[PDB]
Amino acid sequence: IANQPVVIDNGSGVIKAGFAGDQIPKYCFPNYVGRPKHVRVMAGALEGDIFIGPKAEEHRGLLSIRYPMEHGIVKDWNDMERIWQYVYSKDQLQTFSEEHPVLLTEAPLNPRKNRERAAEVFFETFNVPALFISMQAVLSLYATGRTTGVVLDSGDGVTHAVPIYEGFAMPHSIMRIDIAGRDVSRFLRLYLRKEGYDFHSSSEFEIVKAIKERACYLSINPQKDETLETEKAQYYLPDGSTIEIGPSRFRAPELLFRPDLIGEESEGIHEVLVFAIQKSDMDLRRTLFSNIVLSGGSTLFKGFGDRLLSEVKKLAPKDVKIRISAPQERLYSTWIGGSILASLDTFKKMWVSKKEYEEDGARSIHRKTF
Amino acid sequence: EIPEISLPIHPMITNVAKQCYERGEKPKVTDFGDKVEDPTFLNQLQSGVNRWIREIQKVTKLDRDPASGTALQEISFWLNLERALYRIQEKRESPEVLLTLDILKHGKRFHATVSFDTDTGLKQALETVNDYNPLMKDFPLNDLLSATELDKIRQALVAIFTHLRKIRNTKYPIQRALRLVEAISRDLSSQLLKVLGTRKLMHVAYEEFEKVMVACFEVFQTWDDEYEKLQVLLRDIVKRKREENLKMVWRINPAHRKLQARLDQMRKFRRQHEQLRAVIVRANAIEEVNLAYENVKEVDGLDVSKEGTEAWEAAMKRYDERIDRVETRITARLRDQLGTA
Ligand SMILES: Nc1ncnc2c1ncn2[C@@H]1O[C@H](COP(=O)(O)OP(=O)(O)O)[C@@H](O)[C@H]1O
Repeated sequence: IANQPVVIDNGSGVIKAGFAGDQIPKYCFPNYVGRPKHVRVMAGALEGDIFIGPKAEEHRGLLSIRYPMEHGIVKDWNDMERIWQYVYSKDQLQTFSEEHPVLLTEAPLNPRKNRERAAEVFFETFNVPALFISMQAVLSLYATGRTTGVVLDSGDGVTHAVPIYEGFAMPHSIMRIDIAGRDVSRFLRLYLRKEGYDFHSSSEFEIVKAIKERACYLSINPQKDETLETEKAQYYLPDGSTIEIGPSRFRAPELLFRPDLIGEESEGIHEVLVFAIQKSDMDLRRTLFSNIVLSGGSTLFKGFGDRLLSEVKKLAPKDVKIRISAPQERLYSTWIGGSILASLDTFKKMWVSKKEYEEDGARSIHRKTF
Repeated sequence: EIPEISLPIHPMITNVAKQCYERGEKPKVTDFGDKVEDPTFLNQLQSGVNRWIREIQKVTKLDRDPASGTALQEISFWLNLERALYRIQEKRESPEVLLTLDILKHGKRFHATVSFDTDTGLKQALETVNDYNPLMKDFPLNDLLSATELDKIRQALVAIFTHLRKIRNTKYPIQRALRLVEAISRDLSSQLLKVLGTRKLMHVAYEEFEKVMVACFEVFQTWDDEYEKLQVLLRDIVKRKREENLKMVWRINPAHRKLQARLDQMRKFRRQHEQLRAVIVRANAIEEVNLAYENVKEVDGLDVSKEGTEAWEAAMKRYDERIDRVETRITARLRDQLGTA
């Protein structure tokens, strides 16, 4: 028994959290940790070293922003502890980690050590009454209400497709590549350098993310538009300068459909969907093609869904109704799905109790991983 | 004997209801307004409701050994649980507690609301309480309390068991009924202990003692035949319920056979004294055997069982041997008395 389950949606770029039963996540902020770079000289300065959340975003110039999680895998656990601890601070939740069971979203095909050490972190430093690690696609489909269909997500560090059949997420059809939002921003940074504009500071990579979020689009024809000179719209920096982008705005999110530009034998998003559908039972292909759900912030580019339809039509068999849905809460899909899932009475039997974790250990988590 | 713990509510909610009490208005759910859909507010609300669930479960699942204490204690204990669980329902149905529940329902937090009735075992506890509620009211144990005459005990025993006959419709457990029966025999034994105390039985004649003896066996036979009727009663109850093949112990050693066996040994004891003292009256062996008779038997001492065996098995066979050695002469004496001529 506890108060209420807290759905903490992780993400390599933006963490999202709130209590279960909530409508929208009330607490969302970037998943980075910024510590100052300069020298504390004057007294009365910004006290404290590590900053997370709105304060780290505000005084962005001083920090040396780093990410503790990359490609859905935690690289530094200390920064993650401070991030989770920040989630439970007075600025976000104002609660205690002893009276709340925790729903935790997590990307597929990740190492066992993520669930194991993350569970140790929660049940030991936080001592939560109940932890429950789950997928992300299952939650997104629960958020849309329907039940069978694939889920195409592309967050900040991962991207995958999961063919879900009535909740049983088919584990033998989850294609997963590691080319997501942050990497698109990284490649955009490279193209900005090729344009002439240099951005290499860690607290400037964020400006590159801002440019990706408000100045890029997806060309329908990938090559016909490359053979033309666009209008070259400008961009206003926080500094007040001006950057004319040019061709570095459509080729930047082109990476998601062709990771040859980054030099990698992986596949595009369209191939992840088509391979995820084709590596399933032939009796469900039409049902999966009639139900595609997008989620994740990288599915917010202009002309994304339209280009995805064109690509899938080029790869799907002829005269099969393809249908891509795209709800208005792609950033909040996994969190809303967590709010629906954890607010049910079956969640009591679906979690892992603290007592159980102390009895068996990590094997209990891998046992009851679904 | 039963903890009745009230359900505490947050003080600010009490101040709000107090403000509405100054006016006479029903304290609405949306009186808090923005405070309703806030995190710390609902957090504290669930904390209070969660402690309430633990307070209810503190006494609903409570249970003790069915044979612990006397019969009236266990029977009264079930009665206490009945009225106490109704008082828990009283604390559940107050509008203030319902106001907190409305806060959690209006704030879309279904957890504490559904668990307030499901996680609390009060509902099933109250339904089992109601199943045993007529069975516990108007119990004729007082018929057994002031019953000193064995006839009052005969009719009392039959009355109590005929009132207990309503356990066919209320699912009575097996072992519970057997410990119940032994508790009934406990009070039967206690009543009989003081009955033998106020009887002064070690000084009466065999006429009055014979009547009292027959009355004792009357009570015992009412116990045996009516208990077999209760046995057959529970047999058909287990048949109509059709549950399993448990190893149910019917090898009951109650609290009255302990005195019944001593009575039997005294029956044959009086047979020895009957043939002797009733005829011997008819050369000092007459007197001498009554002398040694009373000399080895005048110290029964409130005839409890423990010292009964402890010293009286030796004093008992010693009385037999005192007859014998004392009566040893007559045999060969009779061989004299008549073999000479
Ligand atoms: N309007 C936008 N256009 C393109 N990309 C965006 C936009 N908004 C956010 N993003 C990218 O999407 C990512 C958000 O996905 P995220 O919520 O992190 O998924 P997860 O939380 O599962 O990691 C951010 O890293 C951001 O870079």
